[PDB]
Amino acid sequence: RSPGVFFDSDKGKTHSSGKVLYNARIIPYRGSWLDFEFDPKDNLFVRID
Amino acid sequence: ARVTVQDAVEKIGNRFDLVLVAARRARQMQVGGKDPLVPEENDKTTVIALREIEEGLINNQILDVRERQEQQEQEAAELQAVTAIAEGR
Amino acid sequence: ETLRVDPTNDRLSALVEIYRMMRPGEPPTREAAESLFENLFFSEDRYDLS
Amino acid sequence: LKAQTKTEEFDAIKIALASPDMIRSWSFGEVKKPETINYRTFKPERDGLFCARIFGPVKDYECLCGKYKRLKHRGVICEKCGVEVTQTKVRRERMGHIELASPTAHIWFLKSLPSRIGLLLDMPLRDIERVLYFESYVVIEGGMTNLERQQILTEEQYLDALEEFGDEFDAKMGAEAIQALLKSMDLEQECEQLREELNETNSETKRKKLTKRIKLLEAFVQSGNKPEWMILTVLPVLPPDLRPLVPLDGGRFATSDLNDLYRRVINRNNRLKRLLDLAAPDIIVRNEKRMLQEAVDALLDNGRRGRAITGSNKRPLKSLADMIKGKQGRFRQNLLGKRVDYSGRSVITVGPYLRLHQCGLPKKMALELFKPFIYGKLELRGLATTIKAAKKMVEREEAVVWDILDEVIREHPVLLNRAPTLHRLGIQAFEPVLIEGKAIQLHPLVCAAYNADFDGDQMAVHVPLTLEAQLEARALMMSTNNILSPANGEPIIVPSQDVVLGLYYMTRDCVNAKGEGMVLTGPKEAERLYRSGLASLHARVKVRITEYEKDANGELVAKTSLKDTTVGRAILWMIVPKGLPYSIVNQALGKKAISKMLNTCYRILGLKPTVIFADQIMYTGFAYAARSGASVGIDDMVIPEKKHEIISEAEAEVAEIQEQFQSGLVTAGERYNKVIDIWAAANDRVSKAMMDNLQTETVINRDGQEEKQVSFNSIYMMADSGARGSAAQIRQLAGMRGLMAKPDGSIIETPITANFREGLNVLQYFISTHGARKGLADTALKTANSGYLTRRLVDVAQDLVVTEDDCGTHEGIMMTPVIEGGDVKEPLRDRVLGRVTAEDVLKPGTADILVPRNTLLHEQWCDLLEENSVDAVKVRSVVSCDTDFGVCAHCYGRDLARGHIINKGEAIGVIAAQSIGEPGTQLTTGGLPRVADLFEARRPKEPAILAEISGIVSFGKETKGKRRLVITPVDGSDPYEEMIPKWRQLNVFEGERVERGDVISDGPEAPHDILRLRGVHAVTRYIVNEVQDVYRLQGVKINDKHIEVIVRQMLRKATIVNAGSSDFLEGEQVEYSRVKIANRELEANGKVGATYSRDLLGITKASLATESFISAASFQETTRVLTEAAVAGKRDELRGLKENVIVGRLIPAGTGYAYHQDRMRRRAAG
Amino acid sequence: GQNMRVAFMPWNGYNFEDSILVSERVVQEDRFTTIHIQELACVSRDTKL
Amino acid sequence: GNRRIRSVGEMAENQFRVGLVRVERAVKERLSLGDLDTLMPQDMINAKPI
Amino acid sequence: NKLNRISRQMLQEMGREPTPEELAERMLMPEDKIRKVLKIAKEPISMETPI
Amino acid sequence: HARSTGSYSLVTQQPLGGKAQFGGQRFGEMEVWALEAYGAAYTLQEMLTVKSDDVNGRTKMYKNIVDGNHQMEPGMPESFNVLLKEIRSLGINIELEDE
Amino acid sequence: PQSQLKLLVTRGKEQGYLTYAEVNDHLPEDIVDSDQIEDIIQMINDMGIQVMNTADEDAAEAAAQVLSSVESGRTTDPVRMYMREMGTVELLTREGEIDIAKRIEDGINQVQCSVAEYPEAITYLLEQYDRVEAEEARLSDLITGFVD
Ligand SMILES: [Mg+2]
Ligand SMILES: [Zn+2]
Ligand SMILES: [Zn+2]
Repeated sequence: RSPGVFFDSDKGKTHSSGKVLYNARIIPYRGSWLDFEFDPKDNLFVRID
Repeated sequence: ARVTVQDAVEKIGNRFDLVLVAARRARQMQVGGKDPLVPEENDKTTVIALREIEEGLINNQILDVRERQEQQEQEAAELQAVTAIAEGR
Repeated sequence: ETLRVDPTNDRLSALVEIYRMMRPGEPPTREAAESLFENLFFSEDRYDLS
Repeated sequence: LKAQTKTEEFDAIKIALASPDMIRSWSFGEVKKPETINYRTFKPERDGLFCARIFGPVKDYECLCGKYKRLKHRGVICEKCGVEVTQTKVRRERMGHIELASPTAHIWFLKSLPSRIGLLLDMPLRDIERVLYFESYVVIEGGMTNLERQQILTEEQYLDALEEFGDEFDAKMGAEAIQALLKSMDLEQECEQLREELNETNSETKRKKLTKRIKLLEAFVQSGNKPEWMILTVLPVLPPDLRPLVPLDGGRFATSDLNDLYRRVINRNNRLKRLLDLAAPDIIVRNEKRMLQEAVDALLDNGRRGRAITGSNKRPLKSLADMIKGKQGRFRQNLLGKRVDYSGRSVITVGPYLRLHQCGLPKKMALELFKPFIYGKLELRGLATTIKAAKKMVEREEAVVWDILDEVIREHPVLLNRAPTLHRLGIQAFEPVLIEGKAIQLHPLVCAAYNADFDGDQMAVHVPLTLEAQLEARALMMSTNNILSPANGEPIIVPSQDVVLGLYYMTRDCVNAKGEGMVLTGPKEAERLYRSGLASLHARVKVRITEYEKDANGELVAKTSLKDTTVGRAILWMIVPKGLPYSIVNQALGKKAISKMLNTCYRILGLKPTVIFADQIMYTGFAYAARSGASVGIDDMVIPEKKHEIISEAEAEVAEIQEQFQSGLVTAGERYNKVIDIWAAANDRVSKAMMDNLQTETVINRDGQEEKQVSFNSIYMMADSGARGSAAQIRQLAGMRGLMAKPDGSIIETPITANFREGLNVLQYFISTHGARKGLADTALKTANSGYLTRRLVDVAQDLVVTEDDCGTHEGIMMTPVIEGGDVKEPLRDRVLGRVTAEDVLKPGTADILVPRNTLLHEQWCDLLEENSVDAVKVRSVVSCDTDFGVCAHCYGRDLARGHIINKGEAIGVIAAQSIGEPGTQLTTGGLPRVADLFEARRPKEPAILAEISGIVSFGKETKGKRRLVITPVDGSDPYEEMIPKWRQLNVFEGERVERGDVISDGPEAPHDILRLRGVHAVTRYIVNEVQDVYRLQGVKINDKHIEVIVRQMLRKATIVNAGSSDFLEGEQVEYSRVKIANRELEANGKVGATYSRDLLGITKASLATESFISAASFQETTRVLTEAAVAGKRDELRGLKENVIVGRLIPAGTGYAYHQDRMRRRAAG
Repeated sequence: GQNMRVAFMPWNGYNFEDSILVSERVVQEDRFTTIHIQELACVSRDTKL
Repeated sequence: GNRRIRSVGEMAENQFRVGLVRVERAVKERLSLGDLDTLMPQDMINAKPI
Repeated sequence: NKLNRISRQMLQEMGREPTPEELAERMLMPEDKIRKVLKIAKEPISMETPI
Repeated sequence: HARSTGSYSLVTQQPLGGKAQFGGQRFGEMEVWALEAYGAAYTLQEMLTVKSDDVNGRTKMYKNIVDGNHQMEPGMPESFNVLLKEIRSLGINIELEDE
Repeated sequence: PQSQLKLLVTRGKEQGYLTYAEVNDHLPEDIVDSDQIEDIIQMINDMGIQVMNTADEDAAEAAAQVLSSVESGRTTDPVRMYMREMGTVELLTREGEIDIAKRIEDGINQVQCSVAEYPEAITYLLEQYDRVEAEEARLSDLITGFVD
């Protein structure tokens, strides 16, 4: 996977709500991963690696 | 060779007991205490025993009777020898 | 709403929570939180997209 | 008579907690030093991890220092170094020990989520750990002052409480505290209190946990185990040979990690002893005790904690629990696999000349394999002076030895096996035929059973050494002894491809040929007419034949007549034995007809005739197929002349709908569906063009103008005969191929117009790529899926084996034809075939018994039932069999490699699972996962709810989360009210009555509901019918039997309702229960017998229940099983397949069934 | 490899599944003959003895 | 477009980089207590790491 | 340890490393010992080492 | 490949090719099921006991094979014995009961 | 407003399945351990498994799981409990060292004086030196030397 920013969905299966979901992921060539992801409550989250 | 054991199975119905009994007989012949009841075609003790099952001249009853007889065949020999062991008194 | 779910208040607090998230079980330090957070995505050493 | 002491043939096994003294019993010395070897003279340092004194001599019958080196001195303990001179093998036996300075928790018992110390003490885990690490004090037997017994305190709290009460109050910390806790505990008193407390307060929450704990306690008491032993005093050390220091090349050594671990434990323990003698402050000695705990824990099970790493190597060192567990899933040596002597393998070839009972064995291979036999015979006849001379002879390969080999090979069978072993036919015994070459020659007719192509598949050979193994191989594993699939009675020896094209080309007719219409005396001069080139192989001819029939009682009747047939069929009749009718060879002879021929031959003439018949069929098949000159050319595949036109018209369609979308007359999705439908229709059009054209297009003349028949075109003959190819594939060759679908699923409109005969342009192919790939992926994966299913299935059955002969129950299931939708998706005769009748059935008129009571229904009988109009037969099954702990042969059925009723002792669970799982590769809601879900009892996604009780129903209350449905039984009360969520559309009529197990809504139904509400037979019918729907939809034959045994295993458990013997809610064996109540219906209490409720368990859950812990320790999680069995002092009596396989003795089934029977009777008796 | 004269027809079952039936002319002509080269080593080491 | 291809050179550069960081740690480690003109960029940098 | 000391300069000083008998000349002892000492000193390889 | 009696592994005694003379074929669980489906116990016992894991059984058998006597005196497989020692090395006491 | 661990549990049950990542973050901030998870996946797995097919019993697989949630501080790893236990002891003052050492001197000199006041402790030394000059012992095994 190429280094950069990547926008995914994970629609369907997540929490079986059909509400889908959305996540962005910053993948460096060398370094820690910066992840951003929503939840069913529409609260934005962030996780390192 | 014996291709199909169907007849041997026919005689003694269990088919596992066929293997067991035929094994006992094949042992009686292999390490020789005894000799075949049917002409040996160069067939090994296995097939000879199976043939003997097919001809109905060998089975658990017969073998047990023969062995029980042999117990007394040897018992009649030592009859003087073991009664000579009265030293236990 | 995200801010409403945010347990922290200021910069230092957030840095403490992040440091505690990355390396839990051990006591946080100001210099440690700053060093870590600056060394993660902002360091020319530990980070490159090229 | 004095029982015994020294080694006999032991029964069962016992497992329990070890005492310090019990541990010291095994130990022949204490290992006081971390040292291993001297570093120069590699001899072991005395009393160390490797020691001659404690464990054993480094060389056989030789003392360490070398004082007594003679084989004479044996029981002598040397004066210089205490070492008894004995074989070095006893260095692989004798154990050792270490005396720990401070108590140490046994990590398996501490953390194995039944934390055993914890739930025995009713003390939470975190408290116990907080104590163990000296992070807080815990009271022990606090007496009467201020405090609970199990209560925990802190530094200040303890100091204060101590200042208040000097005595009559007690507290400790660390391992010593937990030990004192356990030791002080009196189980009896706790029991006495728990029973009363159980009896007093009424609450579910209270007495549930209460009764559970008292049960646990009394179990632990009866175990014989004592709590203290959970805390380690003495630590046993494993024998040195099992953790070798053995050298290597270049002077370097290699050793197990257990030496590193044990070394750590020893060092830290010794340092603890020193620190105790040096009177160190508490802060230090505590740290050393914690370090000791860590060391011991890492030594026992390193899985937990932080996973200490071995010296200089990052990889975590493998501990004892990791030695027992092993890896690669759940595999305990006897499971995953074992290297075996007297064996081999290689690439395989055809060898059509072979008889069905033999296989070509390479010379060299047979030489190397039978080497000991060759030695033995060679020096038996006197060709060799001694065994050494025999070795030297066969090593020289002197010309004589070969003939000797020809002697030892003759009646000595060998075993052949392939890689993907599924059904029992995966291994088959043959008779060795010496071959010049390095390849194994395998009989063609067996290629079906092995699933073995000739594209480079390899096979392995084994040698049946012992006499019993040779006879087992010949009377059971022999090729000719198994001619029938264990899954269903249909012949597995059915001719495959070349042969069937041979018999097809032979038995067949064209309109006009040489010798057309003439007459001949018999098959002899028919063949004589053909071989001379005078008469064509296929020509319409009347010939006199003599067919027999055995229709007289036990007697063959002869008859002869003029039959209208072909030259080829007449020639073929020479092969057909005895009582078979000519009608069987007078057809066109396809793969199915050629199979039913063999089948009827077997159910009429017997085994031997069927065998030799099959052989002759193969030989003539290959022969006439060779003579036929059947080939395949590029012009053999005929493209429809009307193809291009169909293409054009459908292509007019797509643009019509396109113009409609452009004018907005149709929507996007509607347009899509329309176009896709018109193309999907075009495909079928072209297909049914090419099919007709490739089928009947041969137009030839007999004495007239014209006439037309089935084509003699090659590829058609292949596809039609059943040799190879099929209408789908031929469709892909001539007509257009499909409408390939992307990875997603959105099938691409524009199909693949071009076919393989035509050139495929870039795109078309690019798309074909995907569709191919996935296909490769599934056939590869579903392999793994099939395998997994087979594994779960054999795990759920296994030990189930025919045990009794006849249970003698009238109970059974009602067998009728399936009658699905239109006519007969499966007949009655098939379903009832080879099965025993539960009770005598009748003609339409009665006082007439055709099939009396219990009689195995074979071909003739089923045909008699077919004569009469009989619509149904009650049949005994394995699920209803009254026999406890097994199945009676009378109930099971017949089917086997032989047409006779099942033998006593044959293991039917294994073959059931195998027969269910083997075809599972061919399976694709639906599909294989549907089968899995079925056998797993899983409740469906959106299920239907059945009526809980009969009687008029009504909709009660209102909307909160559910709208309650209240039932109203006519006579009975109405306590039953089920809350049904109302957002789901209902079915049941609010103004009408509904029987129990009616549809109160639509959708799938949970089998649990079918079992509970409807019945045992209802649910046992539901499973079998559903899974058989899945299989039969894919064209797979599996007898109801196997699935019925799997079902029997599924419903094995039950939950008690009433009382008078056992506990209320206990899940327990229907066998155990029924045994206890049928025993309780008489004697005992007049009848105190308790009610129960049958329970459906998924296969993977039912497999979880096993009496033998050795068995459970295999496929389940090893640690938890060993611990949970150890605390209970569980005694494994063996009795099962798996455990006896592990322990390495005769299987309690098949040939060994007699042994295990006799022994089982000798045991528990005088 | 080497192209050669091939005939499609069942020959007495010897070609049964995918199996190949080859003329003696082929093995005689030494055309399908392959040459292999194996590297075998001998190690003179040092032991305490 | 979201999939990147590497090759021998790139990976070799990465590994060589790792060797350079593990040698860097050692170089700083020695430059801690170092004397003045005696040691030279030899005694610090080793062969074995790279 | 001394033997490890000697190998330091001569590492890049000799262009590859001092010859197996060379560090032995630096030492005050029989110099044949280099083999044996370098031998026995080696720790055993974990028998569970994956291949 | 073919093997009659070759070398053996030290840790657990099992057939292991050390000379390029190959170790025996691996008899797996599915194969055991195959022997279980057939009524053959002795073939299986000799398969996983005497021919493979029994250190005594293999030689005691070999002598009989060359003597012209086909039998087996199986004893206990070394794997299960090793497992006895491994289980018993813990605080777990495992015993073999009765007679 | 609070109690943590219910929620990953109660959700994991309602969904019927939870990814291996789903439990990790949804776990309370209390138990972060790596080998923690190892047995708790088996815990949730016998009652409604997701390891990304079980026992319908549940019940005690919750009460004990809550017992593991209360068991979630002390991370064990004896390096920790030690570093912390020793971290309590106060640093010594330059004079305090002298205090403690003086106390030592007082104690040891007390026991020495107590030895010197025992007649047998004298007589024994006398007889031992009588053994030394008799070549039944050596000077090094009796005295380490006097003051000198
Ligand atoms: Mg293949
Ligand atoms: Zn000695
Ligand atoms: Zn029955």
